[PDB]
Amino acid sequence: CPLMVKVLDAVRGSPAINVAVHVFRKAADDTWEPFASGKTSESGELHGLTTEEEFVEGIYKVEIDTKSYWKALGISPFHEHAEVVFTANDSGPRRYTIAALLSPYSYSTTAVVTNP
Amino acid sequence: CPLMVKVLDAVRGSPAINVAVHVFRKAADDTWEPFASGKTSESGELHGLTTEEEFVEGIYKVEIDTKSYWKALGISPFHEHAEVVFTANDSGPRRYTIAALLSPYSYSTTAVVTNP
Amino acid sequence: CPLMVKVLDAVRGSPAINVAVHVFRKAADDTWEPFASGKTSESGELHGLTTEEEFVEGIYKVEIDTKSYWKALGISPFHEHAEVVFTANDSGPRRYTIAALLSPYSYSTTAVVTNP
Amino acid sequence: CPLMVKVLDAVRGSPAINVAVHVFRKAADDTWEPFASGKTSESGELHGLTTEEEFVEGIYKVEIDTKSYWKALGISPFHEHAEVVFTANDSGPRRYTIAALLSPYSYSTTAVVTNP
Ligand SMILES: O=C(O)C(F)(F)C(F)(F)C(F)(F)C(F)(F)C(F)(F)C(F)(F)C(F)(F)F
Ligand SMILES: O=C(O)C(F)(F)C(F)(F)C(F)(F)C(F)(F)C(F)(F)C(F)(F)C(F)(F)F
Ligand code: NA
Ligand code: NA
Repeated sequence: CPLMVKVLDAVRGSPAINVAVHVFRKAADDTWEPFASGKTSESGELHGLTTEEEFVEGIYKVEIDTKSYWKALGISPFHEHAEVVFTANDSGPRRYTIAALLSPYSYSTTAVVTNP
Repeated sequence: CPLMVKVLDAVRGSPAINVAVHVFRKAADDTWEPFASGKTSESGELHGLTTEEEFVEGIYKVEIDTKSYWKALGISPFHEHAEVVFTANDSGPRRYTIAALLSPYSYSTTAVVTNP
Repeated sequence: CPLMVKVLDAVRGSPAINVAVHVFRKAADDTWEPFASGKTSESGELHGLTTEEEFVEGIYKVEIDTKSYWKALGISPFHEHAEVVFTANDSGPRRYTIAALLSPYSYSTTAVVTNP
Repeated sequence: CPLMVKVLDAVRGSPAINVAVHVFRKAADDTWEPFASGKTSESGELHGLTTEEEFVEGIYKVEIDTKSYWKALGISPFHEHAEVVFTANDSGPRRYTIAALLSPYSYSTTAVVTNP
């Protein structure tokens, strides 16, 4: 998969299920164009966002809707969302896993980048 | 001091010094309007961004220029920048500290919200 | 798998490969008895540490040999190891994933606990 | 102050107050000998653990009693405690800050090592 997102919940010790994720790509005019979106599964994973053909070079923003997640669980969190902004595929195609660990007042994120 | 930003470096075990930080406030048309900015000090801290009178309820974005930080140290980084997006809420404690811990492919951020 | 360990490298944006992991279990006399050990694979994962029969209730310590990992890469890190100490299976069998994200002067760890 | 410990709470967005912290030094027979201890203050900090004269090179372990902390707040935690194990090295900067960020199923820790 060229782009996968994985989200965990640090309060419950579980995957973070039904988290909305929106991906944007910076356009020539420097605006953020919608690129792909989806929801995490029961495993906390979101697959199928894009394809090798469509996932060209660019600056991408992965927005994880953490506030919506916490509020659906009846919790008032600090952040609106968790963002991950990065240049992709600038040395040719790579596979990216963007992982996030959520708490009500904190988040951590990391990337795993592999060459197929 | 209603808003302070603190940035640490997980590779060197040090404050992250001379990191550019930009704060934006979300406007009525949903655009991000410049609000305050500065560079972290030799302690990794950025004080004096705003005043109680200026820092009204609303949605704010703190952008930390991590890419330039890593490049000035000769290190190849993943992210363009780190973002922290949150709502200021008068009901909650009145001082906000936004802390971030930087690594080349990862960052962690937390909020410490307290009262005097 | 009743117990799995997954380790990532925040400097490289990769799995942390060939990381030694030692698991101990607290004995009746309050000493730490060796329980299982192994090394992470090319995916950063360590499977096969134990079995459902052997992984009884107890207090377990998962020691991840982070210093040995960094030193093998020619880096002088801060910590000797990363530890994770927890009571397991006290409400019946669970499956535990212990994840760690490594930097030279920092680490983060989380647990995912599921009921089979 | 050669050694300071700071503890934050990622659920409440606050310092972690009145957390017990024990520091041990590794002895010649590889056992852990009590070295210093205290409880974090209303700022989440524990100062005054040791002096320059007492804090010689060696391996130290900082145990943070996270389980009792979460229980006093009515929250079910995963870990027995959090540990930070490191070597003090006279070559490196002379002040050590050990920071930890707590969630029920996760913790992050970093070291900030600086000179006056
Ligand atoms: O030095 C401080 O006063 C501090 F703000 F507490 C801190 F040490 F920076 C910290 F916030 F604890 C921290 F180290 F940055 C952290 F542990 F919280 C972190 F690294 F986990 C995260 F990234 F969340 F800030
Ligand atoms: O299980 C996975 O494959 C995973 F979710 F991707 C993960 F490796 F666990 C992870 F999310 F990356 C993570 F490592 F657990 C993390 F994000 F939580 C972390 F790396 F930040 C921390 F340090 F917490 F482990
Ligand atoms: Na290129
Ligand atoms: Na029981």
